[PDB]
Amino acid sequence: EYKDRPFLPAPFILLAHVHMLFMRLLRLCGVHTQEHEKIQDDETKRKITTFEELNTDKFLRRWERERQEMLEARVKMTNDNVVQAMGMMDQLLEHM
Amino acid sequence: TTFEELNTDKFLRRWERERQEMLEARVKMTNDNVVQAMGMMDQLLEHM
Amino acid sequence: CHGSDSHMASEMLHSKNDMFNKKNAINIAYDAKSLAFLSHPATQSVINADWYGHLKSVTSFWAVLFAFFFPFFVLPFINFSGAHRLRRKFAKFYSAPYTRFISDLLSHFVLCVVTSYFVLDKLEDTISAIEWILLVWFVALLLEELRQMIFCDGIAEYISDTWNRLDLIMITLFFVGFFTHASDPSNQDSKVVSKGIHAFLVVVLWLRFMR
Amino acid sequence: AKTNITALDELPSFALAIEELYKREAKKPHSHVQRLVSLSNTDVLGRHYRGRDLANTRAYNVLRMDQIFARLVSKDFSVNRDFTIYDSKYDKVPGIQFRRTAQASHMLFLWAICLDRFRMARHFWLIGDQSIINALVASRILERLSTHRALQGPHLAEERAKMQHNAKKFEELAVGVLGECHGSDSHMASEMLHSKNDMFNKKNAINIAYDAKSLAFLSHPATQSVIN
Amino acid sequence: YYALSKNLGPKLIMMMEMMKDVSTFVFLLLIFLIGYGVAAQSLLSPDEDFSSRTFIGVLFRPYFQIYGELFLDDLNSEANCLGDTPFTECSRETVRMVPFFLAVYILGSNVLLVNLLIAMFNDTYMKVQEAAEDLWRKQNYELCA
Amino acid sequence: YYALSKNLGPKLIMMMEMMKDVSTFVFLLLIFLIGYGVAAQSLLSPDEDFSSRTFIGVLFRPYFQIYGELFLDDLNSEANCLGDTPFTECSRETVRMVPFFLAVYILGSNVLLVNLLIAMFNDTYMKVQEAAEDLWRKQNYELCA
Ligand SMILES: CC(C)CCC[C@@H](C)[C@H]1CC[C@H]2[C@@H]3CC=C4C[C@@H](O)CC[C@]4(C)[C@H]3CC[C@]12C
Ligand SMILES: CC(C)CCC[C@@H](C)[C@H]1CC[C@H]2[C@@H]3CC=C4C[C@@H](O)CC[C@]4(C)[C@H]3CC[C@]12C
Ligand SMILES: CC(C)CCC[C@@H](C)[C@H]1CC[C@H]2[C@@H]3CC=C4C[C@@H](O)CC[C@]4(C)[C@H]3CC[C@]12C
Ligand SMILES: CC(C)CCC[C@@H](C)[C@H]1CC[C@H]2[C@@H]3CC=C4C[C@@H](O)CC[C@]4(C)[C@H]3CC[C@]12C
Ligand SMILES: CC(C)CCC[C@@H](C)[C@H]1CC[C@H]2[C@@H]3CC=C4C[C@@H](O)CC[C@]4(C)[C@H]3CC[C@]12C
Ligand SMILES: [Mg+2]
Ligand SMILES: [Mg+2]
Repeated sequence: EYKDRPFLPAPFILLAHVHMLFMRLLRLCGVHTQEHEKIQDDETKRKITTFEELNTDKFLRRWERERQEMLEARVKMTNDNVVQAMGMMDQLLEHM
Repeated sequence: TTFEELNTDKFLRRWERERQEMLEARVKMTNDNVVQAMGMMDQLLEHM
Repeated sequence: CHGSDSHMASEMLHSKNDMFNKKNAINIAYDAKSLAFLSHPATQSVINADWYGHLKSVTSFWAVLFAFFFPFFVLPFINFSGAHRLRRKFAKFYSAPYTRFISDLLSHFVLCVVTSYFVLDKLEDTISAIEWILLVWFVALLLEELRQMIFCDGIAEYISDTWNRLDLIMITLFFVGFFTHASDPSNQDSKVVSKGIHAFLVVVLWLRFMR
Repeated sequence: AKTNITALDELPSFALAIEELYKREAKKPHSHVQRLVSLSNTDVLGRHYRGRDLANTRAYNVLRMDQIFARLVSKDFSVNRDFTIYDSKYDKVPGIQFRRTAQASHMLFLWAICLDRFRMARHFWLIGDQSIINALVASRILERLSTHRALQGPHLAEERAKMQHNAKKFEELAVGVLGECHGSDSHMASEMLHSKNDMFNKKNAINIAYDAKSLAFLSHPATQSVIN
Repeated sequence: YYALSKNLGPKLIMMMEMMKDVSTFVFLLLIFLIGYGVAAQSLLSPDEDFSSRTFIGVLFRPYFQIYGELFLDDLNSEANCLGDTPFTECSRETVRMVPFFLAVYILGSNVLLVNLLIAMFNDTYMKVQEAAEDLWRKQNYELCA
Repeated sequence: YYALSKNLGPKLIMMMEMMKDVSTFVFLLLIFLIGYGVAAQSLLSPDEDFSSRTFIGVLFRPYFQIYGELFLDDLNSEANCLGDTPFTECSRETVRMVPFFLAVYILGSNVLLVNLLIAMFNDTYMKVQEAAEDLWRKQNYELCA
């Protein structure tokens, strides 16, 4: 809200209002000047895109690592591994 | 100086022992050991 | 992103995206009503950087207020960001949103004090000078309300805010009371009814000061 | 290269190696160490007095860093260094290997506190001596560096956070060792807390902890028992 | 000298901590007090020149009405209402809004702000009780030294 | 004889536990009460010999003003101020500070100390409710024996 609001306080904000109204009258009717802005380059855009994609991959790798270091997942992975371990003893005992 | 150094070593030994008796560390150590256990079954099955 | 490089994260949050008619990511998040994204420290850091404009973040309320009251004595002796420099420092300090917020606060505080004095002091048999000053100030406030109304994101968003509703109640109360007094300025009963309406005006004006 | 100043020339080889670790860390982009030494406003020997060739080529000597850390802790930090003991004439002395170790460990410890490498810092803290006092010093240096003018900046935020985390951890260490002492022998723990240390102009450990604003150490039952 | 005691010392540290909540209450209360005071003083005594007595009238009664001392007999006397029912049969019809304004004001201050202050005090107490004990233990050394 | 009942008995044990918080409040309140009382009694009646009435004046009004009974009409009468606005048009300009002193005092006692006591009571209640039930169960045997 205070980015777009004129600087001048309330008794003196009438000057700012008539100045903007004067500019509006000179854009619609007079047309003797125009508006200038700055457009971001493709290089800095591709740099931001590369940065965002890289950090997306980093957060997902960190997130997967954090969920695998959780207690429930570690107990579950240990449990499945012990199930695979009996499969291997069944194979060893069969060969014996 | 000798007392302070000795108690520094005692607190660190007690601290390491306390962190190894924690539930997360015990589950993690058990998990790594079960991974080492499959390595050993791979060796046993290869020899069979 | 904020963990890896804060400046690139800030640049990323400030980047205008073509898919939403050339406006930034924080604005998109606000439009999506994502409280978690807006409450994040990275987003808040970008918003605070936008708040202070081209000024150092260590500036306090009193320092900016003192610099506002004493422009030619405090601005060259501060660090931030000779017609080339003094004009540049004036355009950077006075283009900041924080300075505009402080100017609006001070303005509304004087409005409350002056209007409070006006209601407490007796009305004259004609329209007094302080009444004319308050008339100019509330038309200006009404024009400012119309200007925000036209350039916002619709009538519903404007009327959704409680402070805009409070602004409409102030302007409405002052104009009823003023026309009640101005209809018959020498009438004692008109002055009494006008002060009765203006009691409600002073209550809303101080309530509006909590913004 | 050889220098005309006798204090810099007296320094052993491992001090020059610590100076090399500081230099290589300083040459990295946006390094807080180079900015910290520039904002310190000290000379080559670390004295606050403000030629040019000596001041940049040997800007990261251990004595100057000791002075910067000395101003960072309190108004009365003064490490007494004795580099004469590393000569071959002191080999017949029994306990010399411990002091040479402890001193060396301390210098490396301070360097590891400065770069905020906690694990290596904890390891150098364990090998040397004066464990409680060094942990308090570590907590104080990290908290003061974390609120210093040299550490404000977009790239140092995570680093700053890490510093406060590490500071808290070192404070816990100081509490833990203290607790162990009070568990083993309360009278010796009281005697230890009452002992005047030369490194802080002959005053005790509780006073050091108070100067380091260590609330956890001061709130501990052993410290409170000594105060009562 | 209360700080040596294990009961009075943390409570004093707690009192200085609660001073910020008291200041917050004062800043919120100041808005209603000044608004109601200007409005009420203007309704009770219209067509009067501004003086120091006007300012004292703005400040005196609204501050002491939040502690339960209602000046309704005194307010009724100042309003020049002669009826058996209090704010009826008055010279001016505008002064009859003084109880309504008052009714809103003490609803804002006593029902809302005082109870809000109780909630802030309870929350603040639970948050900083352990810190107050730790700070008292540091002040124990300060007093000893 | 309330102690046999499952509702009244733990509450009585709780009441004796809250007596310490009440005592803490009394010790904190005593500081403001004596300070304000000596200051206020001296401002209201200067150039007077010390007597028992001076001590009663120090103690009587400051204690009962924390319960909401404001003696402002009585204080106004003792101050010899004849204006329509209460603490204006007085013989001495020093006696006009009595509402200011009072304003600070009831801000210290009612806004801060009473609400602080509410916070201590809530915390104390949550801490010792289970212990009160256990102590009531021991007192059950004591009464039976
Ligand atoms: C939405 C809120 C803030 C606005 C409330 C409306 C106020 C300003 C209006 C609405 C009705 C009005 C009252 C209507 C009738 C009378 C009787 C007249 O003999 C004196 C004025 C008096 C007492 C008016 C005072 C102002 C009044 C109270
Ligand atoms: C949201 C709030 C403002 C609600 C609005 C209610 C207000 C405007 C109402 C409530 C009580 C009302 C008053 C009640 C009685 C009388 C007496 C009558 O002879 C004149 C109007 C007058 C003095 C009224 C004016 C308007 C009044 C003050
Ligand atoms: C549950 C609670 C909130 C009920 C609300 C009570 C309100 C509606 C009541 C309480 C006291 C009342 C006021 C008491 C006295 C007067 C003076 C009289 O000449 C006009 C009406 C007026 C101004 C009343 C208006 C309504 C009022 C403000
Ligand atoms: C932190 C505290 C002490 C704030 C200090 C404010 C004190 C000093 C102020 C606030 C209100 C003041 C009083 C207000 C009005 C008058 C009447 C005047 O004819 C003589 C001075 C006298 C009696 C003032 C004395 C000073 C006073 C008591
Ligand atoms: C939000 C709250 C805390 C506002 C604070 C109210 C203070 C500033 C007000 C409330 C009551 C006031 C007092 C009421 C009456 C008098 C007597 C008068 O002859 C001098 C001023 C004096 C002594 C006032 C000083 C200011 C005062 C103490
Ligand atoms: Mg608006
Ligand atoms: Mg050691």
